[PDB]
Amino acid sequence: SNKKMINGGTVNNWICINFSRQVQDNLARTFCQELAQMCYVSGMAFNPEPVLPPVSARPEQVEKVLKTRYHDATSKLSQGKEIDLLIVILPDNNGSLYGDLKRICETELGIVSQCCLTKHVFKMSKQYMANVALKINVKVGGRNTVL
Ligand SMILES: O=c1ccn([C@@H]2O[C@H](COP(=O)(O)O)[C@@H](O)[C@H]2O)c(=O)[nH]1
Repeated sequence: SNKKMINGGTVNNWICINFSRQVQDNLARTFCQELAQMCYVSGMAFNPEPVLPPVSARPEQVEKVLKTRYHDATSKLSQGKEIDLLIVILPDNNGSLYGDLKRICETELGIVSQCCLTKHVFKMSKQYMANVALKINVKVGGRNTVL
């Protein structure tokens, strides 16, 4: 047995921010679509469309991009609803960007986030997608089997 979902969580509203200069908008979009579809067939409720299209940003503007995109996406939502998930595409070698992302998400925005490295975006393997679905599920309050 590989791990599976016991209870799938719910991602009704999500957005993607991209920090990789090797990744054009359409690829981030296609990536997120494949990931969304994996989470769904694995047992989640998962909106096949994001609240807003992916945006591309420089690592240097992590604070500004995250806060602004959070604000703009949340504002688009029916009053009282919140963003369930941020998918972030990172350069493979991103230095302090991961840790800065996570501090902002955890302690300022209080948003669930899932980072994905450029190398996996390019490969978009089903095994990778399945693993990341599992991580997401736990993060949004689902439950997975144990080995
Ligand atoms: O200091 C770190 C820690 C993790 N990663 C990457 O982020 C991913 C997972 O992100 P997340 O599940 O913590 O959101 C990985 O596949 C991992 O290699 C980094 O780029 N920097």
